[PDB]
Amino acid sequence: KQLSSKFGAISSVLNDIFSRLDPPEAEVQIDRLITGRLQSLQTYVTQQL
Amino acid sequence: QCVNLTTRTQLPPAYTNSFTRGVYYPDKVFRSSVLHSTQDLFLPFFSNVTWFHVIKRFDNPVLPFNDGVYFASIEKSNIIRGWIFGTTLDSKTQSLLIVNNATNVVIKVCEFQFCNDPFLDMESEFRVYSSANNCTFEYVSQPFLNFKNLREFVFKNIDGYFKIYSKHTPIDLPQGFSALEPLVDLPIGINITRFQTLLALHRSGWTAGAAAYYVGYLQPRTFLLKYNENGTITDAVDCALDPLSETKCTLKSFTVEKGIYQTSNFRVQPTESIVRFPNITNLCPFDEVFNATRFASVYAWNRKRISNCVADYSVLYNLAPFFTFKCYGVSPTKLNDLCFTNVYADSFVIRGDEVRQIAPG
Amino acid sequence: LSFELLHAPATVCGPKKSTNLVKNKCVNFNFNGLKGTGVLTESNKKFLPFQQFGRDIADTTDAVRDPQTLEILDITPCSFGGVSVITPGTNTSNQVAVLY
Amino acid sequence: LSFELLHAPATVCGPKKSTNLVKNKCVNFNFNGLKGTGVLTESNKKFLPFQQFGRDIADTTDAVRDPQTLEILDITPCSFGGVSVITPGTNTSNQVAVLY
Ligand SMILES: *[C@@H]1O[C@H](CO)[C@@H](O)[C@H](O)[C@H]1NC(C)=O
Ligand SMILES: *[C@@H]1O[C@H](CO)[C@@H](O)[C@H](O)[C@H]1NC(C)=O
Ligand SMILES: *[C@@H]1O[C@H](CO)[C@@H](O)[C@H](O)[C@H]1NC(C)=O
Ligand SMILES: *[C@@H]1O[C@H](CO)[C@@H](O)[C@H](O)[C@H]1NC(C)=O
Ligand SMILES: *[C@@H]1O[C@H](CO)[C@@H](O)[C@H](O)[C@H]1NC(C)=O
Ligand SMILES: *[C@@H]1O[C@H](CO)[C@@H](O)[C@H](O)[C@H]1NC(C)=O
Ligand SMILES: *[C@@H]1O[C@H](CO)[C@@H](O)[C@H](O)[C@H]1NC(C)=O
Repeated sequence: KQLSSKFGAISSVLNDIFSRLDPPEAEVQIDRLITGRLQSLQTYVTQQL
Repeated sequence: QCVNLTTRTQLPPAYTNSFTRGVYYPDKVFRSSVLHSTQDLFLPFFSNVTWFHVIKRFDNPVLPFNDGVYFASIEKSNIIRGWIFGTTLDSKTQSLLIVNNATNVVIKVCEFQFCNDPFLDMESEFRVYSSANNCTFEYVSQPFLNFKNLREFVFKNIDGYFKIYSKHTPIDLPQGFSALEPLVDLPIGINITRFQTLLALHRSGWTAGAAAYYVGYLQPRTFLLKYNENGTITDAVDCALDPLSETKCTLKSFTVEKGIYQTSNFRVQPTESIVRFPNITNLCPFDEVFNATRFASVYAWNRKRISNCVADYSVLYNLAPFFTFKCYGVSPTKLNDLCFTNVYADSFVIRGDEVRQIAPG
Repeated sequence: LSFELLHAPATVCGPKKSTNLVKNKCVNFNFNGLKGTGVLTESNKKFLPFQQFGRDIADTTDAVRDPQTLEILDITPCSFGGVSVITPGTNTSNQVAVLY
Repeated sequence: LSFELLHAPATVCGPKKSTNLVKNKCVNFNFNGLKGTGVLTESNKKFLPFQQFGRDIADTTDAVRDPQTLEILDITPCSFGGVSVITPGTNTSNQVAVLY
């Protein structure tokens, strides 16, 4: 379910951000989404450990 | 002054292997007893390369390359003299020329006029070009130089930098490892999309000695390189050649222990598009809000809902007949690729002092 | 220009191909402005006429409705996985095995 | 006099190299753009002519050659580290000891 989290971005779909935003802001939104997913996966890894 | 060649004999090019060739220093970093993996244009191992033989066989081919040509040749009596680099090999564009007579090398890039069959010919004849019109570059360096010698050369063009990697060793390609150290860096900063090989003829019509050279293709991939305690490169590992070297690259070690290891994942690459939406019977009348006979004011604009049609955004993004086009919440580059239900076009006239106000918040 | 983008069945697309369905080919596509990569197979789902696209638990598109054809065209039910390498030590030998 | 800004690789630049060097001291040197702090120490290793600056396991500039002088200098950081204080309870006394 964390894949559907917007994480403060315009949309929760990667291809939507890639096709629906200019690259200077598209890279910002992609970086925000991947760091949110990295934080979520770090939390999952800590819980699993 | 150029002389055409008629006695050429037709023969298709041959192919040989690239077992342990094409390795070079990616940068100028000194390391001591560590294994480092880096991304750079590197020749894959066990890749097929083109072999040309000169004997009465004459091999002067023209092939388009962007960058990264690996030139290896077994050499005796200095048959190979010069090289040609450029885009169209004429006076309309700048072309890079390498020459080397019995004294020293000369590196020059110019809009030289190149004939169809340029070559070299005691050597005192120099017939490779006719005139120079638009150039000012000049560079002079020290001379670089049964089969007895093997010469390998790598030419690269990244970020306007012409990197030359050379290595001379005394001796098909022999089975061995030899790291090609860089020789000289040329800050040319032009484009090159063609090359031509120059050969030297012996006069005693004309006779040509036994020579052979190899042409290779450079590909972007990750190589795991080993730097010894004294800084020289000992071995190379391709991370995408075989699963053994894949495990070596993943574990960052040249020796893998016994057991099950995970390196990467298997994926199916896309090949074709099955986009499934039949096109709409009419086109979008974008000229209604652009070529209207009259416009509305900023406080009370005119909204025309444009929907159920096929749009063309090349006149807005690709072409610029208008003063300023800008998109905040949508990509201006991929405007035609998207699919929306309806668009509300607000047409109004604003003075140049307040046109910056049309933005979110 | 204000875009009601990916909130309703879209009708404004410049280039299109309208390719028919194909099996066992997990490749890219673009359905009404939504991009994906997968096979386009059949299903036994009985979709109501007003329904256009379905969604799974992860809010990922798994169904669509194609105008002028009225078919399923399932969204990305294609195979994927990882590859594992099994080999002994380098001192003994160098043979490797590929496992999916 | 006319110039061109952002059109080709640049070679014409003014002199910003501080006109002097440091031996046996850790300073914030600027070697052609990179900024680092360390003591310039003579290195017994042999450096190939094309090499300019080396990197350690930390991917930091631990070795460099001078842009003009052919001599090679190693970058070693000067004295740095944590410091701890050993003291008894405040009710007993107030004498303290410093330890690095
Ligand atoms: C030789 O090169 C050709 C393409 O030029 C390629 O199709 C062929 O597989 C290569 N041979 C080997 C043994 O890889
Ligand atoms: C070799 O070429 C250079 C290029 O300018 C020239 O100056 C030199 O005289 C040449 N040497 C001989 C022996 O012709
Ligand atoms: C002619 O040469 C000058 C100076 O080298 C250069 O700026 C100009 O672009 C050249 N013209 C053409 C058509 O190449
Ligand atoms: C590559 O060469 C072509 C040949 O005319 C030229 O038009 C193009 O500008 C070059 N690319 C770059 C990045 O200069
Ligand atoms: C739409 O597709 C039809 C063919 O089905 C074609 O004739 C027409 O020119 C295309 N353009 C429109 C009307 O969008
Ligand atoms: C209005 O201007 C556009 C762009 O120049 C042109 O294509 C069109 O034919 C003109 N007339 C109308 C009625 O749209
Ligand atoms: C490595 O270099 C040192 C001097 O820098 C030399 O004494 C030593 O012999 C070299 N190693 C080998 C294996 O030759």
